[PDB]
Formats: sequence, C-alpha cells, structure tokens
Amino acid sequence: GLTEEQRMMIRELMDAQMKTFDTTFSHFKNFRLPGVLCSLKVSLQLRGEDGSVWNYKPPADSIFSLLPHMADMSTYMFKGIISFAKVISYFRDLPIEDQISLLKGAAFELCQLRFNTVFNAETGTWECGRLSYCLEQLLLEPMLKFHYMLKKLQLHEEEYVLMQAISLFSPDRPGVLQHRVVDQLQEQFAITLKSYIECNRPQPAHRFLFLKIMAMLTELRSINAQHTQRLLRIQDIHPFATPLMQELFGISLTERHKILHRLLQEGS
Amino acid sequence: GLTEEQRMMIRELMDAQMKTFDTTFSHFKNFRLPGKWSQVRKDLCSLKVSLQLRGEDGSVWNYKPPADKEIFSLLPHMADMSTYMFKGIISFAKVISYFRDLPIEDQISLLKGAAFELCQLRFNTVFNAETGTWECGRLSYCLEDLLEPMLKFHYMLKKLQLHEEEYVLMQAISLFSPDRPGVLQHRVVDQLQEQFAITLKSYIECNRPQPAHRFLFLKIMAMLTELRSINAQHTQRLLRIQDIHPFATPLMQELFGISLTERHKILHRLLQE
Ligand SMILES: CCC[C@H](CC)Oc1ccc(C(C)(C)C)cc1NC(=O)c1nnn(-c2cc(OC)ccc2OC)c1C
Ligand SMILES: CCC[C@H](CC)Oc1ccc(C(C)(C)C)cc1NC(=O)c1nnn(-c2cc(OC)ccc2OC)c1C
Repeated sequence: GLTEEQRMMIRELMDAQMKTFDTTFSHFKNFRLPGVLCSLKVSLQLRGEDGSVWNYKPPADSIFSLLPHMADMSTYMFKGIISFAKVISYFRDLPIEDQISLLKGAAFELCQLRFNTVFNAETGTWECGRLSYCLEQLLLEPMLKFHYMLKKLQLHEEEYVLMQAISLFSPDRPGVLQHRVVDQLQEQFAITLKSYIECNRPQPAHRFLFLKIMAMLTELRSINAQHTQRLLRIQDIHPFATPLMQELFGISLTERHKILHRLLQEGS
Repeated sequence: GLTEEQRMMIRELMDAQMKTFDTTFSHFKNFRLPGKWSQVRKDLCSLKVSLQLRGEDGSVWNYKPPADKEIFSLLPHMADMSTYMFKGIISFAKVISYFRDLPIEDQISLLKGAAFELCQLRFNTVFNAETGTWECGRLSYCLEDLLEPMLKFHYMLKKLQLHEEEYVLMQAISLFSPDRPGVLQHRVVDQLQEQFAITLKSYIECNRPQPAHRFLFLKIMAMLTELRSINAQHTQRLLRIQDIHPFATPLMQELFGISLTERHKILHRLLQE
C-alpha cells in the first residue's frame, strides 16, 4: 500500500512515459543509413509496411558507417526524453538552467533505460519496431553487460520509469544550481521505488531488488562517462554527431544549448 | 576445322560480345530499388527473388521480398536492369556487319523480337545453378519458391556447359530471326540465320567429341525454340501488369508496343549514334 501521493507520483511518470516513448519508432523518419566498438558490432534490419525486410550486415576487420544512423536514432530517443521530462510537474518547476544541466547528464542514461525495455536477451536484438539492431566472452563491454543484467531483473513499467526519474533528478550533475531541491526530489523517487517493490514483489527471486536497481543506476552513471569519452574520440576523428548531440557533448548555459532551450519551451 | 569465313564469323561475334557485354555490371548505376488484377500474381510467385547489394567496404545490403502491390517492388528495378541489358544488346548488334547492312526498320524489328531472348542468353552466363543466384557483380538475385518455363530454361541451358563462342552464336541465331513481326527482308535474314546455324553446328563437331556431343546442336536449337515461347509468355504477363501499374521504362514501352521508326524513336536514336 502506497501513499496517495506515491500512487499519484507513479501515475504521473507512467502517463509521462506513455505520452513520450515511441516504442514502435513510427515517427522516426528521415534518418541516415549506410550508403549502397568491435564488441558493440550490430547488424541493422529495416522492415517495411508491406512486409519487406531490408537487412544491412556491416563489414569485418578493416567501422564508422553505422554511427551516423545511431546518432540520428539516439537523437530521436533523446527528443522523447526531453518531452518525458517536460510533462513531469516536478521537472518543469525547476529553473531553465537546471533543466538543461539535468538533461545533459541524464541523456545517455535515460536512453539506455528505454532501450532495455525493447531489448531481447534471447535474440540479442533491440526490437525498435520498424528497425532492429542484432549483434554480431562478449558480455565484457559494459554497455551490453548492463543491458543483459537489467533485463534479467524483469522489471515492471513502474520500476523502469522510476529509474528514469532517479537518473534524471541527479543533484550532482555538472552545472546544477538547485542541488538541494533536486536531492529532495531524488530521495522521494527512491522511496517510492523502494515502497513499490515491497508491495508487489514478495518472491525470493526479487530479494534486494531495490539495492540491485540502485547499484545499476550507479553503474550506468559510470558507463555514461565511458561512452561519452569514447564518442568524443570518434567525433574528433570523424564528425558524426547531430546538432542536438553536439550540445550534449559540449562541442550562458541557455546560449550554448539553443536547441535544448527551444525544445524545453515548446508545448508538450 | 571451320572455313576461313566461319572462323571470321565467330571472331566478329566474339569481338561483338566483349565490346558490349558488361559481365561485371560495373556501369549499371542510378537504378531504382524498393524504397485483370488476378492475372498478374501467377508469374510473380514463380519468379520471386531476393536482391543482394554488396559495397566497396565489404558491407552487404539484402532485400528479402515480402511474402505472399506485393511483388511490384522489384518491377522498377528489373525494368532498369532489363533496360541496361537491352542497351548493351543494341550495341552488340550495331557492331555486327551483317546487322548494319539491314534496313533501319528491319533492325528495329529484329531487336524488338529478340530483346528478351538475347537478354536471357546473357543472364544465363552469370547464373549459378548450384546456388540459384544470378551473380551480377555488385548485385545478386537468388530465388526461393523448375516449374516456371523461364527457370527451367536457365537450368537446362546451364547444364549444357556451352562455350563463349556457342553462347554468342545463339545470340546471332536468335537476333537474325526471319519470322519476327515486321521483318521485310525475310529472304536475307533467313539465309543469314542459316549461316550462323551452320557455323554453330560445325563448331560443335570440330571442337567437341563426336559421340558425346552428337545432338548438342539440336539441343541448342530446341532451347532457342523454347526460349521463343517464353518471350511470348513473359511479354503478355508484363503487358497485363504494365496496364495496371506502370513500371516500364520509355525504352521498354517501345518494345512492349506502348511509322515503324516513329513508334520506336528511342530504339531508332540508339541505332544512329
Ligand atoms: C545498447 C545501447 C543502445 C544502442 C543499440 C540500441 O547501442 C549501440 C550499439 C551500436 C552502436 C554503434 C557501434 C553501431 C555506433 C552504438 C550504440 N549506442 C550509441 O551510439 C548511443 N547510446 N547512447 N547515446 C547517446 C545518446 C545521446 O542522446 C542523443 C547522448 C549521448 C549518447 O552517448 C553518450 C549514443 C550515441
Ligand atoms: C530471368 C532473368 C532475368 C531476371 C533476373 C533474375 O529475372 C527476373 C526475376 C524477377 C522478376 C520480377 C517478376 C520479380 C520483376 C523479373 C525478372 N526478369 C524480367 O522481368 C525480364 N526478363 N527479360 N525482360 C525483358 C527485357 C527486355 O529488354 C528491355 C524486353 C522484354 C523483356 O521481357 C519480355 C524482363 C522484363
């Protein structure tokens, strides 16, 4: 039994998730594709409305071909992440600078949390509806070990959307001014998540699940730093980042993120 | 043991083939790709193919066709494929001396009736029987699901294991068909076809064992007869489909029939340059 606010807090996040998560990627169009890292090698599949199936197999040892597509696809995911935060009441009340700082530090993490919901552990494929991404002693790349472990927990929709709230309202993000207001918000999401697990998962397989989930968020925070550095090493060599990704990567706060600033003011 | 004219007759067709047959399809670019109604779905089910497209880096794009507007996806591509092939078929005839000396209308009539047949003969050279795939260099076409006469023709012709000289002689016999619609020089073309047929019959005797290839010439002639029937069949199927869904290129519309040189001005223009 949750409090009348904890129940109201989850319904707001679940409604926020339903309104902003395009699980089928139906509105994901006008993206780049390979024209006619070694652990994260993926094979792109693209199904059509008529039932046709395009399949792209990347070449072997010679790798920057799929990055333009993965940049466009991740940008579309982050646009839904922005809209997810805009409809949360606790997020819109924050200053416009903290909304940019929180979305800068939680862009990658909230994308991963949504990808794990469409990840297939048995087939190794990220079933993104229209598109699919199938992989080619391999769960050492922290990106994939995180997804396989998180998928093993078999979390609910309420638990996934609560991890997004805890990751979004991180008080120790670079540039956050209201560090105490964000920390007060983050504590309530963790309390609601801890209370939800106790009321709906009495099984022994889900023992210490809240501490496991919090440990995943800490690991995902470390993987966020690793991948951001790995992608800046490639951007320095081969420019592949989208205009919105350059603002996140850091390539006066609202003046350096004019796209993020405009998206936070439009009607959600 | 061929005559010096039969020897020079083959040397001209081989030079004709090597100048106009892009066996690697290196110059086939800028083609379309996948982005009375009941009478169409028949042949489409028999000729369902999966397109493969390799890249310079080694990447492989593959298009699997949608299972049973459903099969109209490969039509724009195969129209560009057929058009590119036929333009090389036109260039093949434009360098043959016996073809240039014919009237400009008889040249159009021969190319109209032998367009499909000469295109199949070149497609059989790049067909892989054990894998069932037309290996067109960067492009590949593998079918799924020998009942279709066009498929039975390719499997039977590939089993004969003909030479490059025997393939180019089949193109000469099929090109110089005197009974094509609109041909005026029935006496000249029929005598030309006999000269190529005699050379093919004499080539098999002089360059192959006698008893094992005793009826190889008659088998080849039987293939051209069966291929002549498939040319009629396939032309009717695509006229039923083109009338419903336009997929034919302007050069294909002239062949399909959609004053002789004025109704085939594109084919005429390609014969003048
Ligand atoms: C399991 C993770 C999902 C994805 C498959 C569904 O896995 C990949 C697999 C293969 C590849 C390559 C090797 C083919 C390129 C890449 C990725 N994944 C990214 O490329 C990615 N993941 N997150 N972000 C991201 C987004 C962002 O907002 C726009 C800001 C910063 C971001 O990175 C700090 C990005 C760009
Ligand atoms: C058998 C080898 C060809 C090709 C390659 C594997 O197999 C096909 C496979 C599938 C398909 C569909 C049904 C899925 C589209 C078609 C075809 N092949 C044709 O559609 C074709 N073959 N020849 N011609 C042709 C050309 C011409 O010159 C311009 C004039 C008249 C012609 O037909 C009267 C055409 C149009």
